[PDB]
Amino acid sequence: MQPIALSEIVSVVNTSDGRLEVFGVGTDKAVWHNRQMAPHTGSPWSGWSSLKGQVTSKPVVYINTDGRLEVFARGTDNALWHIWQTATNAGWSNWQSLGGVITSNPAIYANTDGRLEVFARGADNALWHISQTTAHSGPWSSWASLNGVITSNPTVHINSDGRLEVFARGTDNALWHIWQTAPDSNLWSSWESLNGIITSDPVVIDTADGRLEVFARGADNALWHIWQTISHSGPWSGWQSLNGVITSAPAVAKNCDNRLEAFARGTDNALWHTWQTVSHSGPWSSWQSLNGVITSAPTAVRDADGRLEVFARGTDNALWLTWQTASSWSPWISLGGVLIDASAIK
Amino acid sequence: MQPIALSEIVSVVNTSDGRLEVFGVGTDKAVWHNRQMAPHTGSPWSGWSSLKGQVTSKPVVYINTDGRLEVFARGTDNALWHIWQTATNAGWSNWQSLGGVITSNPAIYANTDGRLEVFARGADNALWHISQTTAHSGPWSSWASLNGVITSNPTVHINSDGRLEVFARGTDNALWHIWQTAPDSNLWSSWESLNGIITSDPVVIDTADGRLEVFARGADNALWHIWQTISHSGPWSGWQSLNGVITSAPAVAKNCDNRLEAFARGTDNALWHTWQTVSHSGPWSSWQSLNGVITSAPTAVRDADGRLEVFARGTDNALWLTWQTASSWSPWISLGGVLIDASAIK
Ligand SMILES: OC[C@H]1O[C@@H](O)[C@H](O)[C@@H](O)[C@H]1O
Ligand SMILES: OC[C@H]1O[C@@H](O)[C@H](O)[C@@H](O)[C@H]1O
Ligand SMILES: OC[C@H]1O[C@@H](O)[C@H](O)[C@@H](O)[C@H]1O
Ligand SMILES: OC[C@H]1O[C@@H](O)[C@H](O)[C@@H](O)[C@H]1O
Ligand SMILES: OC[C@H]1O[C@@H](O)[C@H](O)[C@@H](O)[C@H]1O
Ligand SMILES: OC[C@H]1O[C@@H](O)[C@H](O)[C@@H](O)[C@H]1O
Ligand SMILES: [Cl-]
Ligand SMILES: [Cl-]
Ligand SMILES: [Cl-]
Ligand SMILES: [Cl-]
Ligand SMILES: [Cl-]
Ligand SMILES: [Cl-]
Ligand SMILES: [Cl-]
Ligand SMILES: [Cl-]
Ligand SMILES: [Mg+2]
Ligand SMILES: [Mg+2]
Repeated sequence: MQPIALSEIVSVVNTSDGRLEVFGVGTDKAVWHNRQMAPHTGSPWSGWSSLKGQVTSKPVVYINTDGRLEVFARGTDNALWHIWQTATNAGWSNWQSLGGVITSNPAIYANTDGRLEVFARGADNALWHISQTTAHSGPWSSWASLNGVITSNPTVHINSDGRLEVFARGTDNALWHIWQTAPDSNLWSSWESLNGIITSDPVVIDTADGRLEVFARGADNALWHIWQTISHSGPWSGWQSLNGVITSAPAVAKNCDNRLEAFARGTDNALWHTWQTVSHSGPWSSWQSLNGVITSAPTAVRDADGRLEVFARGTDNALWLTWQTASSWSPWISLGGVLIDASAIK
Repeated sequence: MQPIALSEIVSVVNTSDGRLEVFGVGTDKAVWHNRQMAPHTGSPWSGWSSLKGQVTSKPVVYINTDGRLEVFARGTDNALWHIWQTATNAGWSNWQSLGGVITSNPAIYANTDGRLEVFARGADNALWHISQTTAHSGPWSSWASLNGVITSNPTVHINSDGRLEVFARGTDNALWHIWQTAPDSNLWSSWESLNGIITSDPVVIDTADGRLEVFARGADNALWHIWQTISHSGPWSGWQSLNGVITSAPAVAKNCDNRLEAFARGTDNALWHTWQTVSHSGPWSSWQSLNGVITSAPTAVRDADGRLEVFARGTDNALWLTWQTASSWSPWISLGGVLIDASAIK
């Protein structure tokens, strides 16, 4: 490679053959990726290679329901572009334009019928969407708006009953959401407020008991969360603080026992974390340090051995990596590269 | 409730809200079920209640891609019948016939497009299939044959690239298989032999690195296995023994770190098990005893806390249950009921 709260520097996925693979942007605006040779914690890595392209957003990988990876990014023309594996353990297509004019990172999820649907902000700050017309396949539909006025990147997650739901910060800095009223459809609710005051993009997970749960940095730079009180349904809970003082977006992942764990940069620029204790319904630990000096939010993912691995940019712009060991966490190691923050909303 | 190697006595699922739920048959041939109140190991259970019906196969539950449970069973007329939740956290439809004449338990899997496809043996011992025409929905297609001559219940599993693949014992007692050549299609291979000599139904998993792997009791009543050597592809490995002397079908589940674990009844009628050590690519432990006196194969499943829970019938015909603890395994507890072995092939 050539020499809102702060964003994640990469998009990551645990692939259909149990390998972690990360996607980032270099100084000349190409998308690069790096992947484990082997499905295990501490595997050697491929090194960075270029998928080319010229991007003005975070590149966002999603796995099709046939296992083919696909990467979505905004182009220098502000259209949505994508590139995909032509077969599950094979090479990549060329970049192709899906048109439109977008003003955020793209957010992607599979409908229950295997059709990817992509969400992105438009020039008037409304939310727009486009989708595959058949399972993991073009042609794509035409773009349409779900309205709203949003001031963060959008985040999408499917409910435990198959209904897509999108979250985003509003002009007032509250968290807003909107949802399919039926799976696989274009029947959507009105936008509704979940109040609060957020200063990062929202991070969304579906818990082990089927409740959507949203994490976000608050006005006070603590980590807050809120959730559906019953499976795939409102009413929502109150906003609740998980404390901390954080200087980047939060990342959240599930341990293999479904204990949630949140990661974020601290006031000392180290990686900090907090996790549920004992089980997925337990209380949260105090924030604790994983050291390092990082220049992006962290990106967390669970690997094929069931361990959380966390990636973050260093002061040198290389991507570094630390992972859970039986005892503790490993010392940071460098994967090299020279990565830039290409987020469409900063 | 009213007062090949041996089969499993129940079908089990970890539901979309993290609850285990089991389905069995009573003396009067109705399908009954029992489920955890709460998404945790050692949760209280509902007790047994009847979904009615009159069945002559194991009832087999599958979770639609919108989270609705659906149960498939052969009727006393030898047709395939089914019943489904009308909404993800709600009640059940009535039993409805999908017609045909079948001579095995049904085997079910979701295509990459969300369409359930059901496989079952016919009156000439060929394999037949029928499917939903749209994602998690009727109407259903008409029945069609994939030929072959089979002498065990069939087992289906999707490859890590979205291709369905069906396994079954042949007239010669070898393991045979057949596969989609493309996802979501009716384009299937010829039947092909994987040789060996098997004396149970095949049990199939997809490993953490995307390889199908099949377990079966051998001629010598040891547990054998065989696998794809690369992700979603032949060539297959040699048959390899995991030893043991087993008096029921094997059940296999993944620990939350992806270590495979096999369970089966022993010569002393206790539950025995063997597991991969250290990680998902590790070697297998020696067989060890979990006690009990059981009158069916075990049924294994991983719960919402990431623990394996194992169910088996007792000498009294109640369903008993034991689960992993931090240290060890819990003492057997009774869930009651009076369950019969209704398997269409014994
Ligand atoms: O040509 C449009 C492309 O759309 C992608 O989303 C799909 O994964 C590709 O297979 C191709 O159809
Ligand atoms: O808060 C009310 C709404 O909550 C949403 O999260 C849910 O998807 C809707 O179906 C409705 O329940
Ligand atoms: O460093 C201490 C902590 O590390 C976390 O990742 C893990 O979830 C906790 O169980 C505890 O081990
Ligand atoms: O009426 C046919 C039924 O087929 C089931 O497989 C489906 O889950 C039901 O919703 C219903 O369509
Ligand atoms: O053994 C040869 C075959 O093995 C199957 O398991 C696989 O699904 C096929 O695509 C082909 O590779
Ligand atoms: O009883 C001893 C064994 O129990 C198994 O279920 C588990 O996979 C092993 O890790 C070991 O604990
Ligand atoms: Cl570059
Ligand atoms: Cl707009
Ligand atoms: Cl999630
Ligand atoms: Cl930068
Ligand atoms: Cl009964
Ligand atoms: Cl037939
Ligand atoms: Cl599996
Ligand atoms: Cl019986
Ligand atoms: Mg994977
Ligand atoms: Mg579940």
